[PDB]
Amino acid sequence: GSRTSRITALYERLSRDDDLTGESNSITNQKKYLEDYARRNGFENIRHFTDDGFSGVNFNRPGFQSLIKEVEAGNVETLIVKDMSRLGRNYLQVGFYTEVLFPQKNVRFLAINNSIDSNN
Repeated sequence: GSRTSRITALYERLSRDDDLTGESNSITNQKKYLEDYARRNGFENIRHFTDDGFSGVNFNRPGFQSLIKEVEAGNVETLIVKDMSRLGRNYLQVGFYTEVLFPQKNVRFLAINNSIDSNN
C-alpha cells in the first residue's frame, strides 16, 4: 500500500579455483559470513543471494538478478558483500549502482575485503 517492510541484500560468490581451502570453499559458509556481519551490524530482512557458476564480465547474474530485483522494486535498503570484487573493480558502473540505482531505497553498501567508499 504505502508503508511496509523492505529488505537487506546479502550477495555472495565463492570460487573453486582459489587456494583458500576451509570456509569460503563452498557457498553457505561465506553466506553465513556476511550474516555474522549484518547481525553484528543490525540489518533486517537479510536476504541471501547465492552464487553458482558466475560469469566474469560484470553484473546480471541469477542470484544477483534477485538481488537487483529487490533493488528495482525498492526493497534492498542495504547491500552486504564480501568485497567490491563481486560486482567488479569497475567503480564507474559499480558506483552507478550504489549512487544512482540504489538511492531509490537508500542503500548502505558493504565491501568486507576492500574500501567500499570510505576515506581511511
